[PDB]
Amino acid sequence: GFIMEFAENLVLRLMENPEERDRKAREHIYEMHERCKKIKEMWALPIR
Amino acid sequence: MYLLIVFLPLLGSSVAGFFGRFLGSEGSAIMTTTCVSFSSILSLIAFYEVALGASACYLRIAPWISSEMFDASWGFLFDSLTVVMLIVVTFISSLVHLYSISYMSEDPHSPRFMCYLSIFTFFMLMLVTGDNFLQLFLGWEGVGLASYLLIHFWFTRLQADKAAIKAMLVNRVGDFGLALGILGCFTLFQTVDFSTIFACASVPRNSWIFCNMRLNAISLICILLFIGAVGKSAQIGLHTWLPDAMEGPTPVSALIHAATMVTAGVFMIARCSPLFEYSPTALIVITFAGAMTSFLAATTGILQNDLKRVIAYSTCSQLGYMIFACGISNYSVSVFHLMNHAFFKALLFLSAGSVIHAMSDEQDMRKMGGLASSFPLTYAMMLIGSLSLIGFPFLTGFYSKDVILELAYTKYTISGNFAFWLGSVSVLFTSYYSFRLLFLTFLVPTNSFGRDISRCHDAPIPMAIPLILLALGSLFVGYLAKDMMIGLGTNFWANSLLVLPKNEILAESEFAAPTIIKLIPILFSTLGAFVAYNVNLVADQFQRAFQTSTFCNRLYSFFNKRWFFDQVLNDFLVRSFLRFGYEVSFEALDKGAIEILGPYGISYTFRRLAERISQ
Amino acid sequence: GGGMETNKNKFIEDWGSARENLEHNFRWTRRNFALIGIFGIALPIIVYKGIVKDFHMQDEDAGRPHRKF
Amino acid sequence: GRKKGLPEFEESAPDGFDPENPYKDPVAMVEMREHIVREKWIQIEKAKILREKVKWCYRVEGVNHYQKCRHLVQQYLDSTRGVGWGKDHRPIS
Amino acid sequence: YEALAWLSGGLGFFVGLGLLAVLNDKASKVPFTPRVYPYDNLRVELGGEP
Amino acid sequence: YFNLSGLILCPVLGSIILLFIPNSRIRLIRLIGLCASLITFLYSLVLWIQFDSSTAKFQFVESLRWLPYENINFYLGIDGISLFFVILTTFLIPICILVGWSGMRSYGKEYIIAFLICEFLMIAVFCMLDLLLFYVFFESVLIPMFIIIGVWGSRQRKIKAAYQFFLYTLLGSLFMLLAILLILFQTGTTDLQILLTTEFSERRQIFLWIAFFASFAVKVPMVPVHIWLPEAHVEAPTAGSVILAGILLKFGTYGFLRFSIPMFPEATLCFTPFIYTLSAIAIIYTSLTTLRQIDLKKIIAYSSVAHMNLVTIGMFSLNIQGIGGSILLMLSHGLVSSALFLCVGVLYDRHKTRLVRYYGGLVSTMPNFSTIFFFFTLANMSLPGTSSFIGEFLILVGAFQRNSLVATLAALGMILGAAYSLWLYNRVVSGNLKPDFLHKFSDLNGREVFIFIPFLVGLVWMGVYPKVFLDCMHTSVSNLVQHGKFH
Amino acid sequence: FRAKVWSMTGGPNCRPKHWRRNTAIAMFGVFLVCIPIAKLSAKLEQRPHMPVRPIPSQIWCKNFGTKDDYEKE
Amino acid sequence: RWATPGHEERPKGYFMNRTPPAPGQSRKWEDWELPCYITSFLTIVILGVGLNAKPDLSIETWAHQKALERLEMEK
Ligand SMILES: CCCCCCCCCCCCCCCCCC(=O)O[C@@H](COC(=O)CCCCCCCCCCCCCCC)COP(=O)(O)OCC[N+](C)(C)C
Ligand SMILES: CCCCCCCCCCCCCCCCCCCC(=O)O[C@H](COC(=O)CCCCCCCCCCCCCC)COP(=O)(O)OCCN
Repeated sequence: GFIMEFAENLVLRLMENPEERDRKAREHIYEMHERCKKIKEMWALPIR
Repeated sequence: MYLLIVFLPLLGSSVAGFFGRFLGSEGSAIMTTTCVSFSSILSLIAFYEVALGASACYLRIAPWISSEMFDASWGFLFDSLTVVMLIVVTFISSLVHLYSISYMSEDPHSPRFMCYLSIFTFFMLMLVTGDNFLQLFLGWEGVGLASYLLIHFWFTRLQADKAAIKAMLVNRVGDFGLALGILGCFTLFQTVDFSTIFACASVPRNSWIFCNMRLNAISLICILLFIGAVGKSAQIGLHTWLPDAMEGPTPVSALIHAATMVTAGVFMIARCSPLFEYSPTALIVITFAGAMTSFLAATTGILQNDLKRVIAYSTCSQLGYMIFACGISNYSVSVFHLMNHAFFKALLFLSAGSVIHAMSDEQDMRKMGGLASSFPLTYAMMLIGSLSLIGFPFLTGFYSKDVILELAYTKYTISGNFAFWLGSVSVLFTSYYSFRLLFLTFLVPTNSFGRDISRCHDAPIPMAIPLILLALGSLFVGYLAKDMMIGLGTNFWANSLLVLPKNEILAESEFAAPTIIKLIPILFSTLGAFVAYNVNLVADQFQRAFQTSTFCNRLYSFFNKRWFFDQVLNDFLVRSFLRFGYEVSFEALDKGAIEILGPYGISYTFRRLAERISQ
Repeated sequence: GGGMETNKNKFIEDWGSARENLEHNFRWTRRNFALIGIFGIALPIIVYKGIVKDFHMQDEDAGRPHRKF
Repeated sequence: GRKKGLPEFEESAPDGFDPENPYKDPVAMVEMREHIVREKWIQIEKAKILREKVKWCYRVEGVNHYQKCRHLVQQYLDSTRGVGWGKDHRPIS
Repeated sequence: YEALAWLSGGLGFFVGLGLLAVLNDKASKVPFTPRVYPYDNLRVELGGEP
Repeated sequence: YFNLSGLILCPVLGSIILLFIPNSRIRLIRLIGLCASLITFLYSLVLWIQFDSSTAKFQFVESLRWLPYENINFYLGIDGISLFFVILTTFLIPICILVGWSGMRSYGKEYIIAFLICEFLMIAVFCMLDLLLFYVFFESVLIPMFIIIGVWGSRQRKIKAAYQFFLYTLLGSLFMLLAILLILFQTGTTDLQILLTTEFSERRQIFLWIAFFASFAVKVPMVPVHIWLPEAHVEAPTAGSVILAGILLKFGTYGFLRFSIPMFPEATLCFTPFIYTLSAIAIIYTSLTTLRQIDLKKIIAYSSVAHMNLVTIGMFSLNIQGIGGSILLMLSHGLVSSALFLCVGVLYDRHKTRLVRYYGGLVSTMPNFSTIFFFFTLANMSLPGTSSFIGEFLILVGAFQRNSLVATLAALGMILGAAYSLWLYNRVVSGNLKPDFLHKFSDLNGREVFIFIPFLVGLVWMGVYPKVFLDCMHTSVSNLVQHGKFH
Repeated sequence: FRAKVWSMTGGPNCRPKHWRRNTAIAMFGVFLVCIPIAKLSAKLEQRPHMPVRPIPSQIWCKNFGTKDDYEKE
Repeated sequence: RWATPGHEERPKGYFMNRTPPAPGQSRKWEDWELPCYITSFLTIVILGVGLNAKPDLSIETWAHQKALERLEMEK
């Protein structure tokens, strides 16, 4: 073999799926922003 | 092949410096000089294949700063203008390398010297071959760095240390303008390369918003570039360094003080020719500054009584002349005088060093008398060099000084007439102190000591071959280059040097000559010869020593201390800066004033408030 | 002659560890007030005014109204 | 875990972003923000390629470059009006 | 401080001799006429429009 | 699957193993500490291989719950900027171990505990997207630096030096904490991705920007508050003092990039002249203060102050090239200042004077140290061909494109940089040799010679070819500059 | 005391016995590493101009007279 | 003086001031040297065949290909 065959493949298996990363970030943003309003309404409750 | 022109001196310097213990004081001397001579041969080949075989060579190695639309690359511009300076730098560098091996045979730290010289050669090759402002800026800063290192060759020497430090600061303050210039021209073109701004450099016509008030854009850029060239050409602004720069070794001074770093500031203008011609305002102030510096140096050199000090002022006068040549859009005489100067002042520097180190290392005019018949070789050499310096009719220096003065006379602008007057009156001064140098030494009764004359040893052969080569050059090069490059529209420059249709006064600088002004600087030269001979050989009973009451000793001090620039500038700028960096910033800003919040400012505050709270 | 450390001269020790603590000297004096009022409140104000003036002049050339800042 | 080729994210437009209420769909606002730079870099790169066009034009024509590159000089000068984030004349994107 | 007094005179000579070059007005003393080129002073080869 | 969790766990394992090692086994303590540090460095380097410099979103993220309702939680990750800081943090610490290698017998194992603790502590700062926990780890570095300055300080006056470095930091820290509380109570969470997408009030923007500036103007030395750095920095051990200017100085300046510029788009524009008028006069005043200095350590610290005040100008000048140049200058400064303090500390570990008056003519001896010192002075001298010049040229370009006045004052900084650093070089290692004080002295042995090798190679590499550094983060800088506005 | 300090660039009067042997190696060392500089440059030096007369650089170069047009860069 | 042999048996000074031992034995490498050296080699190899193995994906080459296929659409 040669260093390209032993390096390119390892790098491209270590990159780990850029599109799925963006998708996961998107639903994480949506889910945590939805939870944010729930937390705000939790704090809005009066003591009595 | 073209990469070998630049990288071989760097490789030789690196290997010599890294393995200066593996190679003796002569191994590095014969190795680095051989590499530099190979580079010189390569430069000659490139000159044959480019200057005559007119086809410029272009290349790009790798992107240096690959940011957004700020493409910086390691490419070089092997252009017709550039290759002439390739010849100029390589030939003189190789000759200086051959010169130094004889001089440095006694100086212990030999290999470090050729290491520094090759570093300088590599840096200035990178500068002249460069095609980007920032990539030219590395050469611009490296020339100053090598200048500092070479003047600082004597770490024990206290004067050399202070001279080197002051030279670095003044050169930094000088090229401040050029450094501002790179990004000044970038904010209008969004690029830094040369070929993409010389294509369209006349289109912008807007203004800017500077610190105080709105001014022009192109004119401001050219002004900044000229201020940058001031630091590396010892102009009126900052020329405190060159007169005090000859505190180091001699062979380098033939290369740094009068041959090549001389060419940096003028080559700044020469390379960016289609930028200054579209900024007429900058050209006029450039002409004023050049004429003022030339006259100032020419009248400066006459009083001084040292070999190296006076010729430094001659170099500064030639700097002023060349800056004016670059200030009237007549860049042809600028580069022609550059090529001549690199011959007939490097030759004089080698001759001065030869007569200095062969006479028990003494450089003086008051003490050393006459020993011309003791050795005719290097005196014949220096006589030829001086004859070129005055520009005796039908010599190498005449073909430059005559044409540059005629060009000064022809242009009727408010700066052309004033600067022509200043150059005409400076010809008398230069022909006076050149012959003063020729007379106070070698043509007077010997006033030296009786021990040094006995210990006399002529110039060794290896150091005399560079002198022979320079003498052969600066007697035929003027005649050979008069027609081929200043010949009313010679077709070898191509895009290297561009002259606008409007400000092109060359044909009427020769066919409209009144013949009462063209041959007048020879008249001032012969008058200076007469007065110098009379004062310094026969009529010296009262014309030499003036023991009057007042206004005559102070006249002596005014020009000896060079207009008190080293006094007024020091005390009023750097002494004040050093005073107020300790008694202002360290007193009423950080330490003492706002330190009322640190130790002893609030610590004692809580030694009373907290105490009276338990009770 | 086997000490790698410096001799620590007495006359140099005071010079060294005297400028390190200048709070006692720089407390209340006439020249201090002038220096502070001319180089810590004066110059910063002048340069700030220069910068905002430059921004205003840049805005005017483009034509957009100047921001309050 | 990628293909060996150059990535392609999206080119047409982000549908979620509405200019009238920029902060209404936080999920789609970041898409608009990244799309702005991914489309401005295209203009920056085409400015660079036309710069090299001009540079090689000046490097080939010779002394007649004041009459055989004006069609590209006008294509450069107008391309610097709204390129990147470099001068206070921001492009109207 | 006496050096500054000599400094003013030293630069005063330069600017003073610079003003004297304005008092003679060599611009109007040209023995020839401004240079003229064909094709609107070479308009096509200096810019403008083809 | 070399994720960020292991990069933080490895120093923790190194510290934990060192805790239960007897003091007698001095052979094993240094070996295992250095091995842990080098494994951490390699684990940081391998991240650069799999960085994927294409996406605008964040790289490998680790989420660990911190509150019962997942309101705010440990959320790791790098985008394009903190990656290089993580690499340089992981690289500086093994140099810290190596420089303090010979005298480890007196230091004991507690010396490596503090350094490894601070190691993973600063690792957890740069890759921390959650805003509040970024403050928890942002001020967590107080204890290790406090201990390093105090326990192993050079002179006895270290007691007063540490108090300033602590209290000045706490004041701004709590001022920032109040702003964090205001943001959390208003928005609801502190996650960075969400909090960047919240419409703020202009009146609220200015107050919160000021509150962040309360502390971030202390980490980067500003005009009102810069006294702590020299006093608390000359009086620290060389191995410890080399990261006060190495990573402890880049928190606030980098904190501006991540939590101020994209956070408050409409407030930085309104406060731009104030930052200009602070930094431009800082680069002048501090540089002038540098000239009239005698201690060898303080001059380098003042030069570092000037460099940080210069990079602050280029950071707040929002340009695609200004911010990139700011990051390049910060990395280059982290290299060069670290190298300079090692260079001036190797002199102290042999003679213990810290005075330029005693030093002189050190070229006639120890020439290798003289060559290294000259190279690093040139790097601090701001010469093209070194990584610094790439650093401040982009700063000047970004500043001039926005404001013409600020660029001239900033370049006055690199003009004045030739007044103190070159003077120090010629006054320390190029003067007249004096045998009265420096009776005897050696040269650099194999340890400090190898210490400067990575510094030299990285310096040259990032100076002559800074493409890879700019290549890896052009997307992130573009995303940061274009925020809030849509034109 | 000069013999004690290494002086990596060579001592003041450093004169090794076999300095000629080292110089021969050093000169040979420059030449052998100079070839990659020359060989790697052969893929460079783009000069679209054609000289009026033949130069001697046609043997190792071919980047002349080929880059004529500027519409496909 | 270009023909006489040099008057030096050995280059003056000691490399890193480490006195060479008696002839025949090795240098007796120190504890820190081996891990530091192997880590330097690992750093060199990772930055050599890792940096020149990462695919060139960025905002520069993607924009380059996109603008090369988008500037050609002038019609
Ligand atoms: C703009 C920055 C560019 C990069 C910086 C490197 C440029 C060169 C900078 C170093 C130049 C040499 C300065 C060394 C210090 C000078 C004073 C000194 O310490 O001298 C030492 C060091 O001597 C040297 O000069 C060594 C020079 C080594 C530098 C060679 C490398 C220069 C070329 C590299 C440039 C980079 C190439 C491009 C890389 C891609 C010993 O000299 P001696 O002759 O032995 O005298 C000492 C007295 N006594 C014998 C009694 C001890
Ligand atoms: C005294 C003995 C010292 C031994 C050191 C070597 C001896 C020579 C020393 C001279 C200085 C040389 C320094 C290297 C200069 C390299 C300049 C070009 C580098 C470059 O930009 O190209 C990169 C090459 O990758 C690479 O492979 C670069 C590998 C460089 C390894 C250097 C390791 C230093 C580690 C320091 C870490 C410091 C961290 C600070 C943050 C990739 O470029 P590309 O993206 O275009 O790829 C192309 C894909 N088409």
